Amino acid sequence: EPYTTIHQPGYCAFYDECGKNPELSGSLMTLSNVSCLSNTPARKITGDHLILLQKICPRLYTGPNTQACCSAKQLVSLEASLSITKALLTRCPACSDNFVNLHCHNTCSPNQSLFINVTRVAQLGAGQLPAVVAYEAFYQHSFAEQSYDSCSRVRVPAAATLAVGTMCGVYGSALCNAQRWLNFQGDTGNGLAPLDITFHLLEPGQAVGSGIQPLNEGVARCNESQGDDVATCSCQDCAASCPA
Ligand SMILES: *[C@@H]1O[C@H](CO)[C@@H](O)[C@H](O)[C@H]1NC(C)=O
Ligand SMILES: *[C@@H]1O[C@H](CO)[C@@H](O)[C@H](O)[C@H]1NC(C)=O
Repeated sequence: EPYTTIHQPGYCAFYDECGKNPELSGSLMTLSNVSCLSNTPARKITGDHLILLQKICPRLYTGPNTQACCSAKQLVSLEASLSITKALLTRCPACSDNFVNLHCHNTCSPNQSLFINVTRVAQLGAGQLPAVVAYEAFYQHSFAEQSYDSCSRVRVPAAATLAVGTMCGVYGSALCNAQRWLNFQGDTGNGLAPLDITFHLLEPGQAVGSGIQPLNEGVARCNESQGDDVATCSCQDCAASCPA
């Protein structure tokens, strides 16, 4: 049985929280619940749900007329599981923003079903909708490379250690990669992800005829300022901010 049959704009892959991930062994306190399979049109985001979305996924706030594919409950689970990594990237807010937006789209994008295809589900309760336990994210290769490049040189708070090296499994910083960096982030055995995420980093010639449209969102360059702040990550954290 297919789980994500409608791959359309304005259409979600999953919506709401279903509960604990059964494949995750009771070893470290799980900070996230898992999502309910819901290949349905995106929701209009209002009230409290708006503020959360605005604060947790700023780049997905599109004015009073906002649509998204994550409930209020899902946004709390999002920030919970991002808290660990967000801490490592507090030197360079642009890279931090990029990392967060990468997962925000995966969970909240009103178009998520175009680049997300759930592969495995689990029935958590009786009468309840099935729970999404594994999915694959389709990204454009350049979007992934640009996201990784903005973070590849960031230092850990008050240290010289590179943050991506603390996030690339058996590969160090030297061997680390846009592909592998993401592979770690969607890996259960690496104790980071709440569920199995499979990252496919495609070039246009691969996505042709797939019936899928890979994510190609704008990624902030750390040598450029965001909004009206007029502030940029240092040359030690950002190769593009050099010469200093
Ligand atoms: C996870 O599931 C339980 C039971 O439905 C619920 O108490 C909890 O709020 C959910 N989400 C979080 C944030 O753990
Ligand atoms: C989505 O998942 C189904 C089930 O594994 C698979 O057959 C289908 O090809 C996937 N869609 C892709 C790879 O675009």
